[PDB]
Amino acid sequence: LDPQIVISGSTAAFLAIGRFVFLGYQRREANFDSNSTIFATNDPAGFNIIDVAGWGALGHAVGFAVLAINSLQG
Amino acid sequence: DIAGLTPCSESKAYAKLEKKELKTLEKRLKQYEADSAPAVALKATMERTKARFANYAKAGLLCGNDGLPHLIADPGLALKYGHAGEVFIPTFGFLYVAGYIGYVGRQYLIAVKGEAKPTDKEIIIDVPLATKLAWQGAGWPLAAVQELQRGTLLEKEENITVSPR
Amino acid sequence: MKDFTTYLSTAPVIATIWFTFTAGLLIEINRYFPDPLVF
Amino acid sequence: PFVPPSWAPSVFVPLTGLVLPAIAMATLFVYIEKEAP
Amino acid sequence: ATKLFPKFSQGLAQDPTTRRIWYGLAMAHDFESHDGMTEENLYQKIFASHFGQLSIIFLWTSGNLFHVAWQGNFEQWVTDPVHIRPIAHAIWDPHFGQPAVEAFTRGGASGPVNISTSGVYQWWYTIGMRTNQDLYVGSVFLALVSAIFLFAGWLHLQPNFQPSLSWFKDAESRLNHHLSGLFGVSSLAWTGHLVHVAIPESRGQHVGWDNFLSVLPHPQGLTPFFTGNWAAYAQSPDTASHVFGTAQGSGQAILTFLGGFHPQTQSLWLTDMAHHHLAIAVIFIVAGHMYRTNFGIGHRMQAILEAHTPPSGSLGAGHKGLFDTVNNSLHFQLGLALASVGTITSLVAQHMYSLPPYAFQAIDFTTQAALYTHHQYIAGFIMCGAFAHGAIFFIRDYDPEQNKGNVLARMLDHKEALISHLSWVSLFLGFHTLGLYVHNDVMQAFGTPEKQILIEPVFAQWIQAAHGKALYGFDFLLSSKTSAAFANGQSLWLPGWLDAINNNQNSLFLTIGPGDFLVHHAIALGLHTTTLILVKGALDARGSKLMPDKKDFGYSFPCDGPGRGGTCDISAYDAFYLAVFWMLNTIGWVTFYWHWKHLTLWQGNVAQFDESSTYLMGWLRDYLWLNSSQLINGYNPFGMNSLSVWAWTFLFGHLIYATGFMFLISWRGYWQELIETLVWAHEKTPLANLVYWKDKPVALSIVQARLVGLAHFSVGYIFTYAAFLIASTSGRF
Amino acid sequence: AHIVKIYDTCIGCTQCVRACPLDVLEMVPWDGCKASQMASAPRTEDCVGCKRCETACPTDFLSVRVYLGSESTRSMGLSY
Amino acid sequence: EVGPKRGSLVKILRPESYWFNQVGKVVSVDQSGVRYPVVVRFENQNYAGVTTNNYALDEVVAA
Amino acid sequence: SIVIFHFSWKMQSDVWGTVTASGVSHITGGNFAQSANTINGWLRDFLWAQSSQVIQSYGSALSAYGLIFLGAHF
Ligand code: CLA
Ligand code: CLA
Ligand code: CLA
Ligand code: CLA
Ligand code: CLA
Ligand code: CLA
Ligand code: CLA
Ligand code: CLA
Ligand SMILES: CC1=C(/C=C/C(C)=C/C=C\C(C)=C\C=C\C=C(C)\C=C\C=C(C)\C=C\C2=C(C)CCCC2(C)C)C(C)(C)CCC1
Ligand code: SF4
Ligand SMILES: [Ca+2]
Repeated sequence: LDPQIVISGSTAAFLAIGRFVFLGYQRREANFDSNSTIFATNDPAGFNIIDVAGWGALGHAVGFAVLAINSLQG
Repeated sequence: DIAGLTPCSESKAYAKLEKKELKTLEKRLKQYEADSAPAVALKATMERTKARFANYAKAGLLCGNDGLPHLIADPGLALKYGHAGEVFIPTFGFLYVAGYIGYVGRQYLIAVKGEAKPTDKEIIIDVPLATKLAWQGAGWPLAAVQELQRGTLLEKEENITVSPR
Repeated sequence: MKDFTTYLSTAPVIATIWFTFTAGLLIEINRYFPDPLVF
Repeated sequence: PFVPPSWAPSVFVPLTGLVLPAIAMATLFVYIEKEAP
Repeated sequence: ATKLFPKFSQGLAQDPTTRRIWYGLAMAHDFESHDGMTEENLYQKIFASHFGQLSIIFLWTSGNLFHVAWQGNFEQWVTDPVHIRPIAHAIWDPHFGQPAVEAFTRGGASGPVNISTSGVYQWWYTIGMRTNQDLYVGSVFLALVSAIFLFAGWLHLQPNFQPSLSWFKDAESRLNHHLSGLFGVSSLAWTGHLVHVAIPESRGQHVGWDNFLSVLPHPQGLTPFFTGNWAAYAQSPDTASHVFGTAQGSGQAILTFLGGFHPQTQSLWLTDMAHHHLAIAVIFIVAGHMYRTNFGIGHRMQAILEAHTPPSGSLGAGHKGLFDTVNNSLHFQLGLALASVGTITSLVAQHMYSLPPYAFQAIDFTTQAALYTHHQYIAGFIMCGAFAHGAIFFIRDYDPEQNKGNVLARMLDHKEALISHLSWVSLFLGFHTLGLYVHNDVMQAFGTPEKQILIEPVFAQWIQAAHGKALYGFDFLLSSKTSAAFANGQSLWLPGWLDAINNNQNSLFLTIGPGDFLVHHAIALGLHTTTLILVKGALDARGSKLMPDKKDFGYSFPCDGPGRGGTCDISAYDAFYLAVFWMLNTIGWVTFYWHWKHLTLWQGNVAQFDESSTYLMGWLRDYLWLNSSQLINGYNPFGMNSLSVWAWTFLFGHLIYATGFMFLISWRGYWQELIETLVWAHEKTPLANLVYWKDKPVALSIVQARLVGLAHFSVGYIFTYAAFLIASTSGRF
Repeated sequence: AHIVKIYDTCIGCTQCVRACPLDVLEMVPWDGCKASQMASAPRTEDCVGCKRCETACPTDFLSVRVYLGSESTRSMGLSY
Repeated sequence: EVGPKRGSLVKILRPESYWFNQVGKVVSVDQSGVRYPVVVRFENQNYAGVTTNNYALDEVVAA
Repeated sequence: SIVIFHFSWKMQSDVWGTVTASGVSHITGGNFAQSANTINGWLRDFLWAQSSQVIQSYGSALSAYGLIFLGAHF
């Protein structure tokens, strides 16, 4: 199994479901969840660097899990 | 069979234990005469031992590696392998007698509670009322279930004293 | 006799008679049914 | 190395058992009975 | 007049009696009760105390390492860890005569030394220590770390370094950093040590600070990790003929899940432990990103708590307001922490004896007995502390107006039902366990052992059969070969696990019978009764029908006087006091059971335990009387041996216990009158009245008496059992 | 010194004052009970904390309460 | 005339009282402006051996 | 209790015993003049050694004593 294809696909897929699917739900839950730093971005949907890092972390973890499971040959 | 145990009717340690008990009893019996009271008492004890071992092996009890019987407490195993007489039937028997005594005492307390001096009826037992309730307590599960369905078995929250929290 | 029956109806006398009856019943049961371990 | 000498227990055990407890006991006892101004 | 000590209480300082010293010593850590105490200062004092405790722990660890490297025989014990006894430290006692010097001279030493029972030798040998130089370096490093912690504790109290009150209440940040950093990064670092040092050292390759930067832990060198082919790391593991410490039969794998135990050391595989630490490190690191701190994403514990109320109204207001009543109450947090710590400690004791993690630890019987007993007693004390702090929370930090209708208020709403049901469970367990034991005792006394009641523990045996044990014959789950649960682990970990659980020579799920069933019921009785006393004392701490205003008297006070029939031991402190005895009794039963079962297993006769554990006479004669013959023979008119110290400790603990009985039975008044007579005698004696006291002599207070008696009781109990356990296990093996 | 407090439920029965063995309590005029008297504690510096007054109080709950405070020579009842 | 009738049965609502949520017979109601004019006598005594107490107008509910 | 313990040990050690040919043998062998000066001697030779009869009495005519020996500890 190609690691580059799996990692790239997993990261891009979870970033896509985070930007176009679960963005509104996450924003609505974060608002009701209620010294800090405001991360302003030019994204029209407010997809800042923090959300990118979180979704990319989830995508990389899932991609590496898939690669490991396929590496075990089971 | 169950939990690696063998029936007492086919256990070697069980028979060896019975032979050990009969051997020590016979050894103690050899020091007396034949028509004396201690000899008759020892022979009676030996007969009791033989009957006890025969009855335990006849009941189908499960013995361990020590030659002693074991009880089956699981309702499924007891009702599936013929061991309901160990712990199931005596459990329901105790439940009947326990609820019997509890219901008789509860009925006596509730009956003497509405009288002028209940403390006198508590230290000095009213034998006629207690005897009547003792004889009437045979239908305790039926009366208790009927009391529970009517809502009269329990007392309300507002009528019970509690701490100031 | 009323006072004597009232004295016999007290808690210790009733407890003594009841426990004697229960103990006697259990002893006689084990006497006529030696070594009952199961049903 | 960090290895202590052979005579180290013969000097540290009597110290920790008689020198240090006596000084500590005397100092603490004097401190407890100190009267406030 | 007013003395300088104590400085935190002017009322105690004005006390002109001996009660001032005792009370000042017993209330020094009660920071909330000092003079002029605020919340910020309170938290700062606790922060400094935490640093001081950490420094003490690290210095103690460094001292152990230093003594093992100096007076121990670690360099010789690693070559023969089966026939060589470990050495704790040397003995320099001028009171020892010639027989004591030659009696304690053992273990290949040149003088009198103590044989260790702590098991640090096996642990250090398993993690990678081989020479005394390693222990010396570790001791120096830990001493310097302890010094840094002490300096940090002093530095954080000075101005420009004291944390603010809001900093101490940052629950989200603190919990995220502890889950990701203190738990995940620490576990990841331990995985790195196991893969880089422990695993290569166990295969005969010395890897240290001088050569770890040039030695590869795996022949592929980090390539399978980056390429996602992690399955290559489990290739070529240690074979069944591997010798610990050498390269004979050693594999090249670093992360496996073979399961079971090592065939020689009878301990867990190092590769499996490293893999375990890596997996839990990944889980803890991921869990460290759950709460919102400063980047928008995350959660708020208050929102999760307030959003957990059932619609049916079964829990009332649910968990509303729980965030404020916990974050603002230090006793609640301490009680939760102590409860979790005690449970984890018990978990550690059970998992370490059943699943030995250190090499050549199962063969050391004394180490197993001492470690299990030590952890179980510590866990019992910690649990009692958790419940005590819960009672302290109810009296000092509970606010009914803020906690209105939530689960916390509903606990006090139906506390009578809880105490009543706990009483019923304890009564049922006590009556039945005692009745079955007395019945079995009478049957054994009358010569009819077949008439005793022996209930087979079918539930626990069924669980064991589910785990893979085929001795009972249930043949299901991991016991049946045609089950999916069995066939799904045959390629990962089930072979080694089944081979280790089916072996009756280890402590992995031992065979149980009627004696185990009965002693387990006794354990349940002890747990339920201890819980009953603690729970009742915590719920009745704010008041009951006898004392409707107990919350206004504090957590600890003597009584309410002899009025209302008597109010002896009415405070929550007294409930904890009575619960300590039940905790000691419960741990005594569990440790007695553990020691007897393992003694009969190590002696090769488990039938002795199986046949004598059903009647109390067997426990008193075959366990307490049979195993103390060598202990009490340590010193006699015919001479003495190395076991005389344990005999002296045995009698020492008995004396301390009996001394505690004095403070427990006799009460203050008699002693105060006696003291008054002694005061008159000293005041009217010539050549001696010139030396007058600075503190007026008075009898110990009621609370102080209870604490002193409890302390003597616990110390004597602990020392007596520890001496008997170590002496019996060491003499027998 | 110990803290002695009198609550408004005092019926002015004067039993707590008679039971006090060190002359701490007394009776003052009042308008909240039929007896028109109320217990007072103006000499708490001599109270030892025997709680005899609490035993002698007949109200439910008690009207006089004793809270153990700072111990001194008079509070510990020492003759030396 | 204010308060419960003499000889009636009332429930105690005072939480710190020993007879909280218990029935007691009314003895006498004081006609002055005292805080606790109702006198309630109970068959069961408290821990101090007392069977009578004084309660306020709102501290007792008819039951 | 200490009085009766001293009486029992002294009588069983230096007074009571069988009569053999040219010599008198006591129950415990006269160990009171050598083992009663220590607490360990009292606990081992008088309490641990002499309690063997009451703990193994089960199955004989003295078994009741053993039962009471346990009951009294309760
Ligand atoms: C007090 C707690 C308690 C405990 C710890 C157990 C424990 C056990 N029971 Mg059980 N049981 C209990 C109360 C309890 N029982 C009560 C109060 C009743 C009366 C209703 C029953 C009636 C009962 C029956 C009829 C059976 C068991 C059985 C079992 C054993 C396996 C089934 C199981 O774990 O699921 C829990 C048990 C139940 C929820 C009861 C229903 C039975 C389930 C559905 C299992 C049946 C499937 C099959 C027969 C399992 C056998 C597989 C293989 C060995 C052939 C197990 C050791 C089974 C057994 O081993 O047969 C000998 C069995 O058939 N029990
Ligand atoms: C009318 C008699 C009666 C009844 C119906 C109950 C019922 C109950 N008791 Mg109780 N109890 C009783 C008498 C009674 N008790 C007496 C006399 C005592 C003093 C020894 C106690 C002491 C007691 C304690 C300490 C506890 C209970 C508890 C309980 C509850 C749990 C069940 C249980 O079996 O506990 C156990 C029952 C006992 C230990 C005592 C049983 C004594 C006998 C068998 C009862 C009848 C005796 C009486 C002389 C006969 C009436 C004579 C009359 C016909 C002339 C239950 C509702 C538990 C609880 O708090 O509730 C959850 C609990 O902890 N009881
Ligand atoms: C907490 C850890 C600890 C413990 C329990 C012990 C225990 C012991 N040590 Mg050891 N020691 C330790 C740490 C420790 N040491 C360290 C880290 C060093 C390296 C500096 C040494 C160096 C050392 C030597 C050279 C010797 C001992 C010896 C001994 C034994 C004699 C008694 C004694 O105290 O001697 C003295 C102990 C010391 C000099 C260490 C004290 C230095 C630390 C930094 C002070 C700690 C302060 C403390 C925490 C404050 C509270 C304590 C108290 C005031 C309440 C005794 C069994 C002697 C021996 O072998 O007997 C046969 C001996 O010769 N120790
Ligand atoms: C914890 C540390 C500790 C240490 C290091 C010692 C050391 C010693 N003890 Mg001691 N002891 C201790 C604790 C200690 N004890 C405790 C806690 C108790 C109470 C249970 C006792 C009760 C005790 C008794 C009853 C006796 C000893 C005796 C002795 C001496 C053994 C005699 C011998 O064979 O050598 C040879 C003896 C000598 C070479 C003579 C040395 C003279 C002294 C000891 C040194 C010089 C005095 C010094 C200048 C002053 C130091 C005080 C200082 C704190 C200011 C020895 C030097 C015996 C003794 O005193 O000898 C007569 C003895 O009778 N001890
Ligand atoms: C990643 C950053 C980080 C790290 C590493 C730490 C680390 C630590 N903090 Mg800290 N903290 C942080 C961030 C961090 N904090 C932040 C950002 C805040 C502000 C919001 C705080 C606020 C804070 C406070 C208020 C306190 C601490 C405290 C502590 C110490 C806890 C002491 C302890 O329990 O031992 C270490 C605990 C563990 C290693 C976890 C053990 C897990 C279980 C219990 C054991 C299982 C392991 C294994 C099986 C056992 C090994 C066996 C064998 C080897 C013996 C600890 C050293 C306390 C302190 O200051 O002490 C001085 C404390 O009071 N911190
Ligand atoms: C993380 C653990 C922890 C922490 C931080 C605390 C913290 C606190 N506890 Mg606590 N507690 C704990 C665990 C803990 N506890 C445990 C495990 C128990 C069960 C044993 C208790 C039971 C407990 C009670 C009952 C009470 C407290 C109280 C207190 C508070 C102040 C009292 C104090 O500590 O003064 C200083 C502590 C002492 C001076 C200890 C007393 C001396 C002991 C008995 C030493 C004896 C050992 C002996 C000498 C061993 C040597 C033997 C050898 C020579 C042979 C304080 C906030 C008190 C309180 O809240 O005030 C109202 C209170 O009453 N605790
Ligand atoms: C061997 C000593 C001993 C024994 C037997 C007990 C027993 C008991 N304790 Mg206790 N405890 C002890 C020591 C002991 N404690 C000590 C030293 C302390 C520290 C002060 C405590 C502190 C303590 C507290 C704080 C509490 C208990 C509680 C209990 C009860 C728990 C319920 C139970 O298990 O039901 C089983 C019942 C029994 C074991 C009673 C024995 C049955 C007898 C032998 C049968 C009667 C014999 C025969 C029929 C008649 C003979 C009498 C004759 C004169 C005619 C129980 C009766 C808890 C409680 O009250 O529960 C509600 C409670 O809260 N204990
Ligand atoms: C084994 C436990 C124990 C012990 C040691 C004591 C000890 C004592 N009791 Mg006591 N008592 C006990 C149990 C015990 N009792 C119990 C359970 C109760 C409840 C019923 C009582 C009730 C009681 C009463 C009512 C009275 C006493 C009195 C006394 C004192 C009598 C004076 C004496 O004997 O001279 C000598 C002292 C001893 C023998 C105690 C041991 C001293 C050791 C052996 C010396 C060791 C010294 C050592 C070197 C110290 C160094 C320390 C080192 C760490 C630095 C004495 C201290 C009486 C009293 O007040 O005094 C007249 C008194 O009237 N007791
Ligand atoms: C008083 C108080 C308190 C409390 C305390 C406590 C609460 C204690 C306790 C206790 C405890 C100490 C507990 C514990 C517990 C545990 C649990 C609850 C568990 C569990 C389990 C499970 C769930 C499991 C499962 C399983 C199995 C079965 C096996 C295999 C695996 C698995 C997972 C599957 C506080 C302080 C808070 C405050 C307030 C007051
Ligand atoms: S005893 Fe109570 S009610 Fe009577 S006068 Fe004193 S404080 Fe008031
Ligand atoms: Ca090395």
